[PDB]
Amino acid sequence: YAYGEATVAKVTVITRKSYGGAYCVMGSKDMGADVVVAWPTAQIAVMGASGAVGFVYRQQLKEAAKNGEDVDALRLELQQTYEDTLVNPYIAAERGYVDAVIPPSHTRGYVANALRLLERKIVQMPPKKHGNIPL
Amino acid sequence: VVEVGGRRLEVSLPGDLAI
Amino acid sequence: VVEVGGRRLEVSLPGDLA
Amino acid sequence: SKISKVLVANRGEIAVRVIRAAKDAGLASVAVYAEPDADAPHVRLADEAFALGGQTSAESYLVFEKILDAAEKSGANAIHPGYGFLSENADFAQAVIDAGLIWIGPSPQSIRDLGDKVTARHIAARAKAPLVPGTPDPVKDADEVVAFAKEHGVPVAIKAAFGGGGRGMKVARTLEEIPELFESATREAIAAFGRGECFVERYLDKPRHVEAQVIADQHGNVVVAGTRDCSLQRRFQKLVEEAPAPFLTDAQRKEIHESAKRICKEAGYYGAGTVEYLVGQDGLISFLEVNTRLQVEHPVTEETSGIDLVRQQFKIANGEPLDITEDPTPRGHSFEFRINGEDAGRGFLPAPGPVTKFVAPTGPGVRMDSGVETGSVIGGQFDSMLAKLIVTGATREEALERSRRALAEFTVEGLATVIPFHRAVVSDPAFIGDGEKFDVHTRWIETEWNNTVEPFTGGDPIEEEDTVPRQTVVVEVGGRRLEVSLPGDLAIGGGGGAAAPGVVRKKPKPRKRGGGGAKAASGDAVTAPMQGTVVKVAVEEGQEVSAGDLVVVLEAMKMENPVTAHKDGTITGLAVEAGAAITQGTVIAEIK
Amino acid sequence: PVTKFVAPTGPGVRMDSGVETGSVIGGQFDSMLAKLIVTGATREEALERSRRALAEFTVEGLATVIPFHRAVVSDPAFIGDGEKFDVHTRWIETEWNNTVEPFTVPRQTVVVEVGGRRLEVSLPGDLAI
Amino acid sequence: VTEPSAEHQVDIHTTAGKLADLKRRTEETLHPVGEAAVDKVHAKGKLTARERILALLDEGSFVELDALAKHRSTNFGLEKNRPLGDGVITGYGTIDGRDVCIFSQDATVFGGSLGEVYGEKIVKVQELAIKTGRPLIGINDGAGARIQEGVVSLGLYSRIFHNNIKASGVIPQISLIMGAAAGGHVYSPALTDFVVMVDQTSQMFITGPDVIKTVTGEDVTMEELGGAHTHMAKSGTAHYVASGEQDAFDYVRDLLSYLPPNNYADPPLYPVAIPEGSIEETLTDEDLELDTLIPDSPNQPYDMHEVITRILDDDEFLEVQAGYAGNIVVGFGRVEGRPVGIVANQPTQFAGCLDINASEKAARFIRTCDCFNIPIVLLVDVPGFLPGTDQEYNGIIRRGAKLL
Amino acid sequence: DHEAHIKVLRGEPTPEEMAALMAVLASAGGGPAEPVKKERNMWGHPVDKLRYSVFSWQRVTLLERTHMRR
Amino acid sequence: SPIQTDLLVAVRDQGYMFITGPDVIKDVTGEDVTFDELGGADEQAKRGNIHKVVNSEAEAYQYVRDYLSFLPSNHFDNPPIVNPGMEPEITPHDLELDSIVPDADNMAYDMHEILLRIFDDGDVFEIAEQRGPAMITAFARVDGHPVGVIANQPMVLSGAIDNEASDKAASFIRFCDSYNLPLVFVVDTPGAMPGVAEEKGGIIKRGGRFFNAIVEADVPKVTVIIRKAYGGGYAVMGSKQLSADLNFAWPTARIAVIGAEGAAQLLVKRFPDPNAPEVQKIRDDFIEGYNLNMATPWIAAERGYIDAVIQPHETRLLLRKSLRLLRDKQNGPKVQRKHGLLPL
Ligand SMILES: CCC/C=C/C=C/C/C=C/CCCCCCCCCC(=O)SCCNC(=O)CCNC(=O)[C@H](O)C(C)(C)COP(=O)(O)OP(=O)(O)OC[C@H]1O[C@@H](n2cnc3c(N)ncnc32)[C@H](O)[C@@H]1OP(=O)(O)O
Ligand SMILES: CCC(=O)SCCNC(=O)CCNC(=O)[C@H](O)C(C)(C)COP(=O)(O)OP(=O)(O)OC[C@H]1O[C@@H](n2cnc3c(N)ncnc32)[C@H](O)[C@@H]1OP(=O)(O)O
Ligand SMILES: Nc1ncnc2c1ncn2[C@@H]1O[C@H](COP(=O)(O)OP(=O)(O)OP(=O)(O)O)[C@@H](O)[C@H]1O
Ligand SMILES: *C(=O)CCCC[C@@H]1SC[C@@H]2NC(=O)N[C@@H]21
Ligand SMILES: [Mg+2]
Repeated sequence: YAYGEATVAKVTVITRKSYGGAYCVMGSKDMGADVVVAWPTAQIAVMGASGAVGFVYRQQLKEAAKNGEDVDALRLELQQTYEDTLVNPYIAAERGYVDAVIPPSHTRGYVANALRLLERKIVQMPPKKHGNIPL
Repeated sequence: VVEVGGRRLEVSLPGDLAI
Repeated sequence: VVEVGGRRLEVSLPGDLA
Repeated sequence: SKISKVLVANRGEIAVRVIRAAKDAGLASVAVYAEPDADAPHVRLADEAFALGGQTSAESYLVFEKILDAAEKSGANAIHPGYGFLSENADFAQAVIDAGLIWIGPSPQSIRDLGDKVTARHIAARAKAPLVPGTPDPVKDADEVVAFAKEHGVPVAIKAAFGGGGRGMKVARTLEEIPELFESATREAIAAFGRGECFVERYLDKPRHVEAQVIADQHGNVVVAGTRDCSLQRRFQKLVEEAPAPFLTDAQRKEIHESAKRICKEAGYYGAGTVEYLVGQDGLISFLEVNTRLQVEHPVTEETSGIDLVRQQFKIANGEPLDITEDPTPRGHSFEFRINGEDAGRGFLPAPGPVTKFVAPTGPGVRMDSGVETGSVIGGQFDSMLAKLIVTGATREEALERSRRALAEFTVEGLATVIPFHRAVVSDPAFIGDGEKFDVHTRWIETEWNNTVEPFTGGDPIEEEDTVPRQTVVVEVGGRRLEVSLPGDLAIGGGGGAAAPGVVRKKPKPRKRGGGGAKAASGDAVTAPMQGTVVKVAVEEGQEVSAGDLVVVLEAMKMENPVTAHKDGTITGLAVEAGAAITQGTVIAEIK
Repeated sequence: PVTKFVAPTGPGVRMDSGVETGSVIGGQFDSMLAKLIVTGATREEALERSRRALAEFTVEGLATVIPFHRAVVSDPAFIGDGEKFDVHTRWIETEWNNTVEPFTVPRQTVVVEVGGRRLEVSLPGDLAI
Repeated sequence: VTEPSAEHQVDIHTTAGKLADLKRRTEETLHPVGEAAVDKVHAKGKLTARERILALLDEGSFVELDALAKHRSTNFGLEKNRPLGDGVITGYGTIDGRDVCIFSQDATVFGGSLGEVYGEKIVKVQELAIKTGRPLIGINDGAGARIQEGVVSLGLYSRIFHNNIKASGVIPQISLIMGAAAGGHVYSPALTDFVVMVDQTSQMFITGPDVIKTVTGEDVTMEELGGAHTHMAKSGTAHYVASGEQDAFDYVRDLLSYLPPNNYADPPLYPVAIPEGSIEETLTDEDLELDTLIPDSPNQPYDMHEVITRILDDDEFLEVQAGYAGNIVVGFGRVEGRPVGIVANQPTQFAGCLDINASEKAARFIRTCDCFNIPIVLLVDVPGFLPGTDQEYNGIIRRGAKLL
Repeated sequence: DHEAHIKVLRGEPTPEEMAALMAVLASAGGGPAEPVKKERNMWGHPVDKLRYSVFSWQRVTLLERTHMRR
Repeated sequence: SPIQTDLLVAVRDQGYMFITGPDVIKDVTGEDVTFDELGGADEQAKRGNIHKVVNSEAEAYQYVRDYLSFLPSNHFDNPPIVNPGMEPEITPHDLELDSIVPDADNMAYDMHEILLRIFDDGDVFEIAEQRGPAMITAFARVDGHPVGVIANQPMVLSGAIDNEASDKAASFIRFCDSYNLPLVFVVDTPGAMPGVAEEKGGIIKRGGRFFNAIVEADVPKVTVIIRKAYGGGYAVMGSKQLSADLNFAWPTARIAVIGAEGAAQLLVKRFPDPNAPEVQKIRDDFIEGYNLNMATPWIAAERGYIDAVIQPHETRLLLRKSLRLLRDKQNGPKVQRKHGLLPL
């Protein structure tokens, strides 16, 4: 509530992880972050690859167990393929949920630029007496 | 008094007649 | 005015009966 | 061979009537339906069904290939055509026989010979049935027509040799009327039937119409299963029909029972059928024509004579001899009423519409043959007849009294019907009669019935007070049940709340364009006034036309409606071709 | 509840009924619903018509004897062997094969005098007027 | 050529055929993953997502939006299974004659997990509710984000949460929980104004029992973790615990009957005729039963509902969070037809002391009434704050200041 | 004449039973619903309680509309 | 002064409106021109300077009374409510809509046969009938509340949006917004007119103004699509993407960037001339596949660009339900300012 309500300038710098509902809470774009940048090391995903692969590949991981195969080595191979495919900043940049993926040294430049431009934001909420924050 | 077709009648109604 | 099968029948009452 | 699986190549009440016969015979029943009939009660009643596709009859029930393909793919071995459509198309009857299927009907040659009404007259003269003074041959020209009109007098009718369904005839009261009526009836017969051949005969002003129900046999037997009177006719089609024919001498009765059998004998007819007759106020009978099919009004003869006239068709198609040897006597009297979707208050014009309710009469003496149920929908592609009500009583007066009850019990809603007319005539002295004759005749409904039926409006609000909402409640007073309708803006005893927000009420406008001096006709476009089929296009692209000129004819409900130019100009963008389906408001052409 | 009631119609059928679609019934009355009457020229023809009409008769929302009727009109015990049939006043109970599988606010009142008349008036319980 | 009745379809080159095609496509939306799933939900004793909507709304009032929607994902083979509606049912209708916007999440489609189109459907109906100023009801079942869809599902969660924040204090927001709401599915309910749970068939939890076991060793059932009793008595998140789904709908209709449609419309007064004369001239025997209520000893407790039910009309009182922090009673009633919120100390628990949980219970209730202009009546019988180091270390100062 | 009347759609009562029906219905009939002296009093109207951004269009389409609508 | 007003009604052969009379035109510029050719009532109605032409002053008075019967007295107050609550069930007149649209896409029909059935009664009060007659702008009532209806007229120019249809709709939309009437859009159009005469006539700016007025307006916006909704026609006729509130289609609707024939021309122009009938056969196949797939309701329904596909008979009661929901619509967030600028 506090982040979605706030109407000051909001900048997000993502440095490694931003998984699951904590992506939403920590300054997601659709929550109304004004500038979102990510470092090359960022990892934006619905959940960590361990948990994701065990669910997505349920068919293969049951079938291989009934075949008696090396399910552990299969899980490692699938988890590596998932980490290399989806656990990066680029799927969020492709969706435009990150505005730029930046060399970390650029962080102060992008932040200072945003803060200099957004010192007045022409944004508003629906009229209310006050909100009803969960308390 | 109630007039029905002009014929006069008188009607007795309970002390709590409503709705 | 009340109608009985569409036959007109003027009825009159005191101006209040509530 | 014997029938095992029968296909009923027809719709509606007659489709259910034949399927019910097949069930009463243990036969397997196959239905077919056009696109509009995909939800019709006969499709549910049949043991099996096939979709012809196509929206109009001309691309559905009239298509031989589609009907034969249905019979083949279903593996049916017999075809019953019902009535109308193909039931008197002798070329279809032949194609059915040579397709190797049991044609449940008369032989093609008998259908041809009786379909040419002049060949039928030659046969009826051979049979020495009584004929009206009239030409024994097709006439040549109006000069011969005037000669006949002077040698056998006036009034005189000109009749097409192949016309039917009421279209085929026009009458002159005077010698001055002969020329233009001959011209018109000639070119109109050429247009509607191709065969321009016509014949000319003396006209009865107020005939009754009477007919014999004939059963005829491949073993050469013939039985008159009963007789009917059908004099209540709105255009030249029937609406109310009686069995047995009332108010006849036994000389007339026996002469009918004789001459009908002689006509069947000479025609070589077999199967069910009828011979129609006209009976004058002088009491003279004349032969009219022979219907080569199960008539609509078989039920009243079923009720009075006890024969199942369709199962008899199954027996005859099996080639079994008649198991009735002689003409059964009546055991009561019966009336049939056609429940047409026509507004008697509006000139008996038919209208499509939803059947939002259909509560049939039931109980004492009542039979309902309905092709319709609550939630059925009627479009402008097939005849207006929803159902038939048949009522019987031990004497004509008791049958009429039962009919008065049944017609008051009948409620149909959502579309106009003739029921208010039936409710009138079952109470009109002209049709009650003096105990020995009627005053009704085949022009009575259009000239001498008092048309007291107000036009249909459904539930529409028409006047300002109709717009006020109503609550209907049941009240007892002294235990007497009353049904009371209370307006929502009712205010008595000083009450408030009426028109609460400052409502205005006024007479609502009809759902039609302004209609004063023009509707669409202020523009160049010619638009179809109702749903139908463009059966004739009377113009070509680029033709100059004048106001009143015919542009197209729309078939709707098998009524033909002319759509005509509202202005002078050049026919531009003629959008339609003969046989196209068309909807209300569809642009036909621009007169520009 | 008689949640549906499609009566049979057509040739040779009469229906006399005390219920219609949306009626209700309770044990205080006969628990009859209707009488189907079928007729023909002969016993066999009337049985053919009954074997149709009883299948055309559809009733829903309560159990009815219709499946029994549909069975008995099919029974060689009940079909006439020319000049006899086997049924008797014990036949349903002692001879017929009964294989049929089983089926699976108050109103307002006022007491009013009008001249010499006494009149209770009774009305829907929520009359808004 | 002729075609058998069970096979033939009306020609889609005609208006009537296109209309029949609409009837087919509509009928397919009643059972979008086949009737075996509908049967399975009934056998499990639950209503389907559509039956829930039709049981809550006034009969025939429902208009459904985006009925034919399908997801557009191609990851991990989702393109092979595209059930109509994407597993949420959305629209608007009427409750007790007043119009409301509704959504109902369907657990049979991918476990009710949120996808892109599912989220866009919910966002559409949230925006419609905000734009019209009408109550929003959400019925929630779902295994969180649909994991095969990427971060897109987290974007849609962020948008749904942001709409709940915008609507906060603008329109009444009510959440029914009628299944397992997992992960992101829990935060929208928390942002809505009232949470109704079904006492055994519904759960909320962020992290599942298996991850809790992996990270902490705590072996816990999903009912112990997220059950309705847990979220009433312990976490304080639920506002009501219905004995069944019908009881939950009845409670939601009761709630809606007290609230205005929005923060600027007038509240729904019932017509009540005020009797004439003075306050002392108009004492009823039920009022005179209050003069003997208070025990003579200052320390003997009494049930404060004996006051609440006597000062409220018809004794009618809709208690809120009845099972949580029982030392304070809060809820709705009417006084001469006017809705009011009651906030009353309950002597029978902690002698009526205030504590952390009562302070938060009453503070959010008061702020909810104040958003929607409902007057508050306080019944005060408080000996102080609840003494204890547990209250001090858990923050009675910081969280008691909430009720101030 | 264009008033909407009460219709006894079924039955045929005597004038005494008409009088009983009318006296019942007339005394059941609602009183002064929508009262003639519903004064205007905008003191403390909820629209004045709301926070509005200085540029909020609802200052036109809600606040001013609500004050000025008569 | 008259041309600033909201409604001009002229009496035929009596009312005339022109800046410079025939004599001054003649002697300054040499042209010959009669009063009718210069500024007669019918001419100025076709040019869109007059909103109604009537045959008598009494007809003008009655037209004013009818017009004022749909409107509030001012920007702030409510309109009169006329005959609310009529016909709350599905009627035969509703069920007549299931078959009103002709089967073939090349056919045309009078849109009034729909408009007279989807509103409370036949009181569809048309304004500026003669200006840009490919477009209908009318008042109607829904549950007794007045609404402004913008509807295409397939009967005229295939319903293409010409220059004057565009500016007529823009002007009527801004008027309805100023007086708080809900807007109902009834869509059946191939979009903007092609051609050099319409380009030079300004179609780009007039369409831009129509787009501007539709996005500007704050009132409830509800859309029903009948058959064609191609390109800019779909966009401008109250698309959801242009802030329309609720959007419904009949199952006959066809929502696409261009109609099948146009897409077939763009396809076939990549081949040589159709001297080989393989080209004709490819056109015919492509057009059937396109009318089965791209040019249908179903893609816009699957994507949620329209909220439902409805049976035609539902339309009247569904409009009542929708506008009861939308009654209190507040349009935002919008930044208050002097005014929104407009393509001129
Ligand atoms: C205080 C508050 C204040 C408030 C104020 C508020 C105010 C705010 C209001 C707000 C106002 C609202 C603003 C508006 C709303 C949006 C409206 C727009 C939507 C439409 O209204 S939507 C129309 C429908 N939309 C077309 O017709 C296009 C297409 N239809 C046409 O008719 C066009 O006239 C044209 C010219 C484009 C067609 O012609 P062509 O496409 O230009 O050319 P071609 O097909 O011959 O080229 C060959 C084709 O094959 C391919 N290709 C292969 N190789 C090559 C190669 N080497 N070179 C080129 N192409 C190649 C390729 O596909 C190419 O096509 P391409 O390259 O993609 O063009
Ligand atoms: C931020 C939100 C997240 O990160 S979501 C992470 C947690 N979601 C999970 O999938 C695990 C946690 N809960 C579950 O999925 C459980 O299934 C719950 C919801 C508790 C219910 O268990 P149960 O009723 O036994 O269902 P099940 O496991 O048999 O699954 C039934 C069908 O639903 C599917 N499903 C379930 N959850 C998801 C999901 N999150 N994303 C996608 N699909 C999901 C299952 O695959 C299964 O479908 P199918 O039978 O395989 O065709
Ligand atoms: N000679 C006649 N005199 C008087 N009226 C006649 C005469 N011939 C026919 N009519 C009238 O014409 C009506 C229609 O009979 P007609 O045989 O001309 O056509 P139809 O009944 O349509 O024929 P079909 O049964 O062959 O289709 C008859 O009911 C009768 O009213
Ligand atoms: C048409 O819709 C199907 C057959 C109904 C018309 C036919 S015409 C000849 C028969 N006589 C009659 O009155 N109806 C039948
Ligand atoms: Mg005949």
